Amino acid sequence: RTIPKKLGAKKTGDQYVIPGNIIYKQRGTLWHPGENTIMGRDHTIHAAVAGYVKYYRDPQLHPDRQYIGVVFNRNDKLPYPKDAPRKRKLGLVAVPRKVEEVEKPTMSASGLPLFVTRHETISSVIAELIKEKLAARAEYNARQSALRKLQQQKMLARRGTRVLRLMNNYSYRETNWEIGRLIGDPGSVPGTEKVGSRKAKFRARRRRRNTFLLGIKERKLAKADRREEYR
Amino acid sequence: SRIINVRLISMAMTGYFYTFTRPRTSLPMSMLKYDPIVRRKVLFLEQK
RNA sequence: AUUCUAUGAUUAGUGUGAACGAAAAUAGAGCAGCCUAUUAAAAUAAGUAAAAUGGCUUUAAAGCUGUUUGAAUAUUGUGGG
RNA sequence: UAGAUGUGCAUAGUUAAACCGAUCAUUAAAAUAAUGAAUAGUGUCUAAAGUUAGACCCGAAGCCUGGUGAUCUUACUAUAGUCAGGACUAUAAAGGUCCGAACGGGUUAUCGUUGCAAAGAUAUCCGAAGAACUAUGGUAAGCGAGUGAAAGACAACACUGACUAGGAUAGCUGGUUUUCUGCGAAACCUAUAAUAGUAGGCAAUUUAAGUAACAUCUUAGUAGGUACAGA
RNA sequence: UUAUCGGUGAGUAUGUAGACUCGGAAUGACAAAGAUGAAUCUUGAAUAAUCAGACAUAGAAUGAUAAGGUUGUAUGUCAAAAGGGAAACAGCCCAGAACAAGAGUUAAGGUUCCAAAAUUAUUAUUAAGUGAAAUAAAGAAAGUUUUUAUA
RNA sequence: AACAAAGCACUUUGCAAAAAGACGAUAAGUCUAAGUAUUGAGUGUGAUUUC
RNA sequence: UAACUGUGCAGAUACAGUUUACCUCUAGUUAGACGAGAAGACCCUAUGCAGCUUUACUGUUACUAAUUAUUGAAUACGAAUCGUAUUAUUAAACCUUAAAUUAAGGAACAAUUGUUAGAAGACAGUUUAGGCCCCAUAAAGAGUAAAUGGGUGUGUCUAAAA
RNA sequence: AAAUUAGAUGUAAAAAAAAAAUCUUAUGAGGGCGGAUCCGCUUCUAAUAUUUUUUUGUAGUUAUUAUUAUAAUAAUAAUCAUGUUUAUUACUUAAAAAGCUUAAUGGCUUAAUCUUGCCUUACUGUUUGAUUAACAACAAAUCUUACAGUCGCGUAAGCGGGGCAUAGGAUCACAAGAUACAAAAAGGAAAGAUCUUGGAUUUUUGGAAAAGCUACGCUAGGGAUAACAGGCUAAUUUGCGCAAGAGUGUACAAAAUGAGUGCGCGGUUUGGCACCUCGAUGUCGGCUUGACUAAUCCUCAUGGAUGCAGAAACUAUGUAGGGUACGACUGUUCGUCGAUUAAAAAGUUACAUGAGCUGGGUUAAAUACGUCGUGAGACAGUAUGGUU
Ligand SMILES: [K+]
Ligand SMILES: [K+]
Ligand SMILES: [K+]
Ligand SMILES: [K+]
Ligand SMILES: [K+]
Ligand SMILES: [K+]
Ligand SMILES: [K+]
Ligand SMILES: [K+]
Ligand SMILES: [K+]
Ligand SMILES: [Mg+2]
Ligand SMILES: [Mg+2]
Ligand SMILES: [Mg+2]
Ligand SMILES: [Mg+2]
Ligand SMILES: [Mg+2]
Ligand SMILES: [Mg+2]
Ligand SMILES: [Mg+2]
Ligand SMILES: [Mg+2]
Ligand SMILES: [Mg+2]
Ligand SMILES: [Mg+2]
Ligand SMILES: [Mg+2]
Ligand SMILES: [Mg+2]
Ligand SMILES: [Mg+2]
Ligand SMILES: [Mg+2]
Ligand SMILES: [Mg+2]
Ligand SMILES: [Mg+2]
Ligand SMILES: [Mg+2]
Ligand SMILES: [Mg+2]
Ligand SMILES: [Mg+2]
Ligand SMILES: [Mg+2]
Ligand SMILES: [Mg+2]
Ligand SMILES: [Mg+2]
Ligand SMILES: [Mg+2]
Ligand SMILES: [Mg+2]
Ligand SMILES: [Mg+2]
Ligand SMILES: [Mg+2]
Ligand SMILES: [Mg+2]
Ligand SMILES: [Mg+2]
Ligand SMILES: [Mg+2]
Ligand SMILES: [Mg+2]
Ligand SMILES: [Mg+2]
Ligand SMILES: [Mg+2]
Ligand SMILES: [Mg+2]
Ligand SMILES: [Mg+2]
Ligand SMILES: [Mg+2]
Ligand SMILES: [Mg+2]
Ligand SMILES: [Mg+2]
Ligand SMILES: [Mg+2]
Ligand SMILES: [Mg+2]
Ligand SMILES: [Mg+2]
Ligand SMILES: [Mg+2]
Ligand SMILES: [Mg+2]
Ligand SMILES: [Mg+2]
Ligand SMILES: [Mg+2]
Ligand SMILES: [Mg+2]
Ligand SMILES: [Mg+2]
Ligand SMILES: [Mg+2]
Repeated sequence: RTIPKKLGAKKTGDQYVIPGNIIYKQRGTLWHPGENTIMGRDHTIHAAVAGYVKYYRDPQLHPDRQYIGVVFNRNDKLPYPKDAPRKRKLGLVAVPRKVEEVEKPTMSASGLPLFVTRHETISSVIAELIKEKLAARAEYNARQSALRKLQQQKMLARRGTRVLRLMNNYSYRETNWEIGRLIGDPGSVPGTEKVGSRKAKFRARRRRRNTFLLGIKERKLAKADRREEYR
Repeated sequence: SRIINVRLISMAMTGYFYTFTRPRTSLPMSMLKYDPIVRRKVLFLEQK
């Protein structure tokens, strides 16, 4: 004696259903999900919208599948023609908007600061063109260093800031969520981002290769001056 | 005996942990998980 | 101060459970204070308080106890809770 | 005269809990972002009830504690008594010797079976100087077991552990007393050291608030593969 | 070299079916609207009994296609339901008893007598008391009737 | 036909303060025993004959 | 307070049908009244009991060993303090004989107390009552029983990279 | 026989236009009419589908042939190709099978399979609607939604709260982190409280630390049939019949005989069931006394029998009036034998009959032996004894 699984149809055709209601429990897709329907992990079909269950076949979608849908109007018939405009319901209620306004207080009912902030302290014409190329690169290299120095000042101030906030029991401590946002704003995990750029690496690889080859030129030329004196 | 239950301790020193199973004849576990105390994804490492 | 009755209380608490189960306080019955005790007693208490261990009681405290050990001397803050 | 006194419940909700409070709780900071919870009590009588007490009534075998009994019977103990006659044997008297009365047993059969008898009658049979039998006292018995030529034998109606007094339970069985009126089941599922029980459902009853209630049919629609038929 | 053995290919060939179903009912199930109906339903408050069921009919499992056997399903009765019929009868066929009256009207079932009501009409068979309210079989044979052929 | 039994066998008991054994909510102590290894207790066997 | 056949909680004096029989006693007899009595006899049940057994569960003891205390000396040795070994002791621990002593012997053992460990059914109490998954049975929704039929079923595997 | 590799369907790719009809749809004409969008009626246009419908066109290019004056015309064949022919792109290619953690079932081929890149959402809190109100209760479970937080992948849309689906148990105690709730005079603490998590043949898996005997058994009950008989059934039988006829009978089926079978009756043996508690485990024996049945051992009548000459005997049809004795050995009936006899046949009746007898039996406690068990004990054992 096992516990019965009770598989099969839980809603017959034209039966009213609201979102989440199970329509068909199955082992595998005996009936595929169709219009306004969801399939769960175990292939159970649920209504996604309020409406009436409809069992149909869509030869345009799949030649040999049978689907279950949900129509907002009991008199509608599926499958809807592919060229007809989608039938959808708003599903929203109108309410007056909020009158929220920035009214952050400074002191609690006991006269104590809500937050106390502490900061820390610690080749004729080509040469002309190449010069324009070098200047542009040198200009950006100066700008990059003129702005990377700026980022190192905002990070230092942020990571060094300490906003102590009033908590229960008249205690003053830093909240854990603010401690998390010290390293950086949410949205990405600091450290996973690649600090370097692939294009910059290629540029460095060439420069190192040039000095190496050019290094042999100077050493080879230097050796020639020593040989001239010998001869 | 073949499988052990390890504890992945947060590296934010917040005291939150995740428990996953792994075979003994394998390497220690190490994952990037969400620490609900600081509400940020940090590095979790096996306890021992 | 003690004793008797009810409430406090199928409570605090204990116990795997089943069950077991206070005290403060309140009300009533009685009421009484003393050591020169209204019938003749203390020169204010040392193998004692307490500790370890084996049990009892119990909530782990307090209380009772066999074995082995073992203190201090008054609010000018000594000793018990 | 005046003032105080004597349990309790309700008046505010919320959370594990406090803070907090028409707001509170989870959201590791908070914030209508989400979710839950908000408004007549109290006393009395009549009746039906849950709980704890004997608990609707009657009924065990047993277990523990305190007492009683060895005038029955078993063994031992002290003091006493009894055993016609004959035969054999080494003795006058030396033998668990022989036949057989008293006495002590109880072998076989019959009767009896609300008997004369809660162990008898008749006949038959066994021992009958010995490990014999009998009398009057004494000692030893009931958590442990007294006594036992040993049979779970006997210890005064009872003994695989007596009698008496005190303290029980029984999911098991039986019984539960006047009339009239209205409604009216189930013998199924789940759990259970459970199946003779019980609990939660389904669900019978009472009487209030609701009903786009429930039942049946018609019309259109939907799920699902049996009978049949087929290879 | 075989209308021998096995195997393979073809067949719109024949059969077989709890785990074959291309085809495919009725029944039953779900829900919508309308109508009808004897409140039969839901909720609130209060609060039960019951937890070996039995037989009948259909269709199965099991047994041996045995059991007044055992075990599911569908429907009913009994259980807790008297009355009429089944000779007597828990379970079958009818029908649900508040009390009387009536050659009243009917169900199931019956109508010669016991015993209320037909010895009522029509057409055939049976001659064995077969039979007449619980079918013993295969089979045999100048029993007899009818039909179809036939001399 | 069972128990006992005489006979036989084995184990244990040295008695110097308690011989062993039995008994004593548990001891002093009692039986053993006014006994002493040929004594006492326990165990099995069951005269003798053959073993 | 009849016989037969039938029926029926399944063996009829009492029901159905038929049959038979004047009323009422006496003495005999025991076929039936599932005759009376004995809860006498058998099986099953109870999370009822009793006794017994054991390599059942949990315990207490017989018994063995160690140890603080009663309990001190002398010497030797090992680590003034501890521990070990031996010797002696009216030279008043304690023990035995002995009204019970400057007597005799034993002797720091024994014995007793507390604690600890081991240990006999010798004794006591109590117990002894298999989940999950798939298919068919299953009767065209779901459900559906049987020490029913099938399954070499399952009591898991898996961090993803070298 | 069994090793690797290569294979194993077909089609299409210049291009159509146009007429009406049948529905169906439309957030089209804000159509019209009733009650811009709702609802019931509705004409028109548009789109999809369908017709076999109504047709028209089916070229151009390369080449061939024919006529015409290298060109023109007609027919025929080829024609996806401005593209590294290994072409490419789209559709098509039964079922089963392989693969998807593991059996089976279903599903997936348009991905749930496979390969590759980057990842670790196998996330935290709360929460929605369902499983015709999960398991016909509760709980542990299964699927699903939303909001906040912040991460991955992706051009984007978006997807992600592990796995294609269906096979891994709580509390208590204990342990490791967080929470900052309470802290028994007070300040701390201990021991508690909330959240997360771990170790379980908690495998009797809604969750006890657990062996037997009693024939000396006790009490309370049920008689779920247990020792009997009755009741239902008839597998089996040491109970029978009928039908058919392989075969035997020197010949010749049916004088006799009758394989393996079929259709049956009947309730004696061994069974099944369990309505039912009662005189039992050899369920039965002997004695006394019967009553009934007929499937006949004796006695009486009789058919068949190349296999009835006579006699005897065989087979069958009528017939149950009266008989079917006596003893030995076997616990018993089972049986076996002895000698007579016309013959020494069977069955039913609660073993027919123990409020008629017996105790051969139906049950004990004693004792010995045998077998089994560590033991208490057990045995359909054996022997003696045992209030009817
Ligand atoms: K409490
Ligand atoms: K204390
Ligand atoms: K004599
Ligand atoms: K007795
Ligand atoms: K009624
Ligand atoms: K009689
Ligand atoms: K008589
Ligand atoms: K014993
Ligand atoms: K069905
Ligand atoms: Mg009080
Ligand atoms: Mg004082
Ligand atoms: Mg003290
Ligand atoms: Mg203290
Ligand atoms: Mg004190
Ligand atoms: Mg409050
Ligand atoms: Mg006497
Ligand atoms: Mg003599
Ligand atoms: Mg003699
Ligand atoms: Mg005697
Ligand atoms: Mg008599
Ligand atoms: Mg019913
Ligand atoms: Mg019960
Ligand atoms: Mg089909
Ligand atoms: Mg039945
Ligand atoms: Mg009843
Ligand atoms: Mg009736
Ligand atoms: Mg009639
Ligand atoms: Mg009339
Ligand atoms: Mg008449
Ligand atoms: Mg007749
Ligand atoms: Mg001898
Ligand atoms: Mg002694
Ligand atoms: Mg002997
Ligand atoms: Mg002998
Ligand atoms: Mg009868
Ligand atoms: Mg009558
Ligand atoms: Mg017991
Ligand atoms: Mg000396
Ligand atoms: Mg015991
Ligand atoms: Mg079904
Ligand atoms: Mg439910
Ligand atoms: Mg404190
Ligand atoms: Mg304190
Ligand atoms: Mg269970
Ligand atoms: Mg369950
Ligand atoms: Mg029954
Ligand atoms: Mg022949
Ligand atoms: Mg004859
Ligand atoms: Mg003749
Ligand atoms: Mg003749
Ligand atoms: Mg005559
Ligand atoms: Mg007889
Ligand atoms: Mg009789
Ligand atoms: Mg015996
Ligand atoms: Mg023996
Ligand atoms: Mg005798």
